[PDB]
Amino acid sequence: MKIMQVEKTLVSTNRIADMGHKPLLVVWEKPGAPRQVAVDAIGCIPGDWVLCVGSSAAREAAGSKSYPSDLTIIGIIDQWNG
Amino acid sequence: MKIMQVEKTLVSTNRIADMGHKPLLVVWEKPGAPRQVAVDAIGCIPGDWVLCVGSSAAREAAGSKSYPSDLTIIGIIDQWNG
Amino acid sequence: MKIMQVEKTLVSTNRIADMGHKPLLVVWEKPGAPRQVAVDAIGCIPGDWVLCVGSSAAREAAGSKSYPSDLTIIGIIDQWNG
Amino acid sequence: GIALGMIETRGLVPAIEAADAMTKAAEVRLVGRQFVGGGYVTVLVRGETGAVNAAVRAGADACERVGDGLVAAHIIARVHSEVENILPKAP
Amino acid sequence: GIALGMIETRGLVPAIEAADAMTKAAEVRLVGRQFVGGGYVTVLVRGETGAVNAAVRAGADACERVGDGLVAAHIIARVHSEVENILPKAP
Amino acid sequence: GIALGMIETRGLVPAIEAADAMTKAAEVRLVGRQFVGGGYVTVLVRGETGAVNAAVRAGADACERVGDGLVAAHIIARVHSEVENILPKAP
Amino acid sequence: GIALGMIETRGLVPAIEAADAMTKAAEVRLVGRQFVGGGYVTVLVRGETGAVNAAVRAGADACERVGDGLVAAHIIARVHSEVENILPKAP
Amino acid sequence: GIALGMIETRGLVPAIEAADAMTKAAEVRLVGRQFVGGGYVTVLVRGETGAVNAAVRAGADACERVGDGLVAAHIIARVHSEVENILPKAP
Amino acid sequence: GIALGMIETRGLVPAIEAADAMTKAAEVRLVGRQFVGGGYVTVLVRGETGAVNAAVRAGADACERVGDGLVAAHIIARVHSEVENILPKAP
Amino acid sequence: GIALGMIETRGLVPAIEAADAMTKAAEVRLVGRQFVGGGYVTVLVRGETGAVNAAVRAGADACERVGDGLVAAHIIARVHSEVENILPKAP
Amino acid sequence: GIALGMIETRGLVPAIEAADAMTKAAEVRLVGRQFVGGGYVTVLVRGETGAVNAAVRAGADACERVGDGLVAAHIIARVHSEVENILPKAP
Amino acid sequence: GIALGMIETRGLVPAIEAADAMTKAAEVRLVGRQFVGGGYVTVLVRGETGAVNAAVRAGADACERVGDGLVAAHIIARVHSEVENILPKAP
Repeated sequence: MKIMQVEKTLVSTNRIADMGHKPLLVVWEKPGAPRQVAVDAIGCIPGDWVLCVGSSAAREAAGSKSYPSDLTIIGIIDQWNG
Repeated sequence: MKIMQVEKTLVSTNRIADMGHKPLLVVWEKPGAPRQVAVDAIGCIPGDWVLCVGSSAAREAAGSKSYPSDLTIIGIIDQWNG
Repeated sequence: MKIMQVEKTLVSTNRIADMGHKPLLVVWEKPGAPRQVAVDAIGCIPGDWVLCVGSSAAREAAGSKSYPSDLTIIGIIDQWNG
Repeated sequence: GIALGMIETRGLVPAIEAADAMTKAAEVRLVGRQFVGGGYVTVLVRGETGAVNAAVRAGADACERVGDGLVAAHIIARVHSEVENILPKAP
Repeated sequence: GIALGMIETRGLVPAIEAADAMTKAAEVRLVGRQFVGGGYVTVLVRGETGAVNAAVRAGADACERVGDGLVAAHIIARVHSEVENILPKAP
Repeated sequence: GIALGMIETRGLVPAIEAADAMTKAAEVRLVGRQFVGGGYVTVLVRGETGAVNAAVRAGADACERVGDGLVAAHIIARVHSEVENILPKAP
Repeated sequence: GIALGMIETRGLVPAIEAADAMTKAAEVRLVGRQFVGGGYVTVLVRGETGAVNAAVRAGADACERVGDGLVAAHIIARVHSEVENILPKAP
Repeated sequence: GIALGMIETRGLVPAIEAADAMTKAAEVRLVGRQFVGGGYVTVLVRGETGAVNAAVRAGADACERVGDGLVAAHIIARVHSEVENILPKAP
Repeated sequence: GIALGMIETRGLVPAIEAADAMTKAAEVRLVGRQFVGGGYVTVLVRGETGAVNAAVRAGADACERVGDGLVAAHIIARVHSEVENILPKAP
Repeated sequence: GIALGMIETRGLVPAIEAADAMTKAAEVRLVGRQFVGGGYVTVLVRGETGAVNAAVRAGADACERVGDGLVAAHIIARVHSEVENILPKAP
Repeated sequence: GIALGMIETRGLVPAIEAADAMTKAAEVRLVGRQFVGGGYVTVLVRGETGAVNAAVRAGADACERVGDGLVAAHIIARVHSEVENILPKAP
Repeated sequence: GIALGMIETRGLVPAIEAADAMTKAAEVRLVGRQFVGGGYVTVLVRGETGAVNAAVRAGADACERVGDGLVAAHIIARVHSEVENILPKAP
């Protein structure tokens, strides 16, 4: 798992129907890092420091084992200060 | 697998319920490397040099095949000197 | 797969019981590269140039499909000269 | 911190294992171990609420299959002073 | 406050949690905890009869499914002095 | 303390008793009670996440067999400001 | 030598015989024996991990059919200092 | 002599009978009796190996049907010094 | 009076009543009472063999249906000195 | 190191395979191969305890299905000098 | 020390491990190891009768489930000189 | 040529015929033949890996139905020096 902070939301109207209704979020490690997109499995707001899992485990963490995901947000760190 | 040393513990109160009760640990390769988070499958303290597996194998190594993990600590190196 | 040469052995007395009795080996691409750890599935000595597989396939190549591995050594290159 | 966590096991090997797991999981401080009698051992730790929740969970699962097992785990967030005057202050 | 209430459980986690429940629920004073031996822990409180009734009810209902449960819970309205000379004045 | 916890029951006796349980169990601040209508009463508390978790656990377990029971108990770690402008700042 | 090994049995004859087996089998140092109560006796040793593994294996296999048997045998590679302040430094 | 022999019984009447039988059977010296806890009593004697073998056999059969019986008998010919530092030197 | 008699029961009411029966029935001298632990109480008397036989018979028959009964009753005609230095000279 | 490890196989192809695997797995030194008689070959290595444990495990599994197989594997951490005077010092 | 003890096993791993067990268990002296042929290995020790009894008991019980087991274990109290001129004086 | 090949049979006719087949089939060098005992004969060859693979395949298939057959045939790519100090440099 890796420690990343979110920046904003991302909306794409035409999507694979398998992705369900779950939201998507834009994350970096730090301002200036290459942005990535994660599946919001809990619910978090910009500026938060979150824990992201990326593997074949992300699919089971976000929905069912057949979800088309490779990065999911699991928790929010109670205090990080990074 | 990779040789990493731990730095401290990490607590997040709201987590996926699938993650169980297992602890989490902050690890780097070396002071100044990008910190990562691992699932403590044995029990280790700061300053230790440990062996970390990250794959689809981390899930089976930490719990069951459905655990939401992508980095697990397996053993502690008896002497490394690195 | 990737071509790496071995450096030495590594011993850790407290391990997950799932890892069985297989040895572990320290490998680099070249002197000065970040050292990694591999499961010795054939048997090789320091200075050898070997072929390493890392994926979900490493588990099946070292034992059974439930082995906790992410880097296995398959063969020894007959002549590499690199 | 002023929050309490307790695990009670039957035996001393599971109690030591649970205490070690508590101290390794989170940022808690160990203040008491005692033999209740008849084979029971109780371990108590103090700290912040979020730390103590995680510490007690990890301790409860590190000693579940060691020895004769565990008997009880429990967390208290706010402690009355009347109860505080029967608690140990050091191990 | 010269009325007495007692709870007896097996283990010390249910006893701490029951004492906490008593002190929070009613205005009663905690005067003693002890180990009878063999795994028995006893907690005693002092107060008015109306406070002690509420405290013992809350404490008895707050330790049933923690650990191995409780053994007894009893209320005495007024006690003799001969018996008073075997009760703890402070823990 | 900017984490939120809600319990919703049917009737007002379970709601008062659940609010009392929350405030005694954890260090959380009571900010609102209201009648949704049709017999629904909702109680909200504010605090740190570790305090709110403990408060909601205690409150949810302290209203199950009183009256008609409870309907829901939910914890929110961090809230949006747009939603914050429909929450009561004081009861 | 900062690794821990513990064996816990019921009775004192198996505890003496297991401690003897440990010390003869590996290079470990005996630091403590105690009575938990109710018939439980615990023996602890300190050493390197490779020595402690061998000592605990020999000791656990040398008390199975003597007396009432053994209850637990556990090995810890590295311990925390907070836990270290509850272990005996000498018997 | 530097050889050790132990009998563990449940109760004290069989333990006294076994100690008496030991001292009457051979040329051994009695160094320790102790209550393990929960009804266990252990008796230890020191001497030469041939004396201690006979003493432990006679003691084991003199207390087999007294009281609640015996739990364990054991003989050690060579004792490690680490183990010697946890043994009694006088009764 | 250098012959020994012992009765061991579970509980202290049968032990007091058996000691009383012994001393009334025969001319034997009470030298010790103790708690082995786990609920065992042992009573010892000293006297001539003819007195000790009668005392132990009366005491064993006078505690069978009081409380939980007795565990053992034993008579020794002559004891060794190595055993004598672990018996109480007075209670 | 002064720790000993042995694997005994029936045949010489499994013995050579096991010796090679031993030397490849850990940091051990090969001191003896010998034909017991009737088809048995024994291989012995010396080193530190942690190295020797791993070496013997890897050797035991590298020759399990070669030839007619293996007969026994064994590890000793501390060797008596009386035994050392019957061991080979070189291959 | 002119009493003899012999253990005979099949294979050399059980023979080394039995000799090690003998020497640690009792004060006996190793005088010989040999290969009878066909897979038989024999170990002999010398000592007093009380030491040899203990050594042979421990050695026989410490080689049962290693390798292919043992074949025989025998104790001789005193030997004839005619036989003594066929035993090894040192290995 | 520092790769190793071994074939082990029972009897010497299959061993001579397998060695002949090996040397005819591939460019490998015969370095040793020996009697393990009990009827086992072992033949070893040295060469490049590509030559040793072919030699061992041919030799293993050219001794199956002669005599009592073969027991093992094994190929080792690279050997350790510690093992190399137990192999014959010439027959």
